[PDB]
Amino acid sequence: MKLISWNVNGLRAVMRKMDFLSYLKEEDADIICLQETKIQDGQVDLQPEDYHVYWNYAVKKGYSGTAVFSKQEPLQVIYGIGVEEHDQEGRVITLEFENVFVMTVYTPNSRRGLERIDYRMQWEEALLSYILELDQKKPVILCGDLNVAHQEIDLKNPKANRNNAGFSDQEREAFTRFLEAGFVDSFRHVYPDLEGAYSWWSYRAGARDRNIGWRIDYFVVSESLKEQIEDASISADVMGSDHCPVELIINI
Ligand SMILES: [Ca+2]
Ligand SMILES: [Ca+2]
Ligand SMILES: [Ca+2]
Repeated sequence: MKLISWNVNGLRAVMRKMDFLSYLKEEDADIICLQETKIQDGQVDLQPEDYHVYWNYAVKKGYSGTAVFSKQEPLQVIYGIGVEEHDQEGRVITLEFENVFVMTVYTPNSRRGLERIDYRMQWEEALLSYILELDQKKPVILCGDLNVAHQEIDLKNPKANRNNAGFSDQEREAFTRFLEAGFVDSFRHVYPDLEGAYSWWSYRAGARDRNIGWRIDYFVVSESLKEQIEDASISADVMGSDHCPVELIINI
């Protein structure tokens, strides 16, 4: 099956910049996950043919939010994790299929100067525990903007970002704990040493052209699905957001 994950930096914004409906037709993926939709109700017309669509909205307007587009209807859809403090921002959607869970996550940002790192650490613990509960039942495919560049190879300038959101020791260690719990970073499984492979760049003039980026978008799979990974990629040519889509071809 073919899966795509994309932080769109606002569904209304992405759709003003690129033909999103045409993009979905072109790629013809089985599942497409979006992060940072920044919508409520009742704000945009996104009823594409060929897809069952599931939306998770934040209580605060023009902020966060996620969506999952699926060709096949899932057995169940679960919104959030069942903890009030972690379910106010439309960040998590889990789809249950016969043999696998497919989930999307838009991880809370630690904010400038790591001022909200304490919440990010509590979020990482709560989400990992939830994912582990799913994994005890069926293998898990997680995708999304995890707001972390795991290793020094995951960003252009690691030495200028040790104390910045997305590259603190605390965020890097939380991603390590996630993999150590029995999970695989699909892109790194296919390309363990590949440098310069990024999914986000500043919008600042020249930054993307010069590839000054970070890899903060992932497809993380249960270790048992490792052998099922056909391909993992970063669609750097796709314009419309500050991030580009990430993709996974997996047999399940
Ligand atoms: Ca954004
Ligand atoms: Ca069966
Ligand atoms: Ca190097």
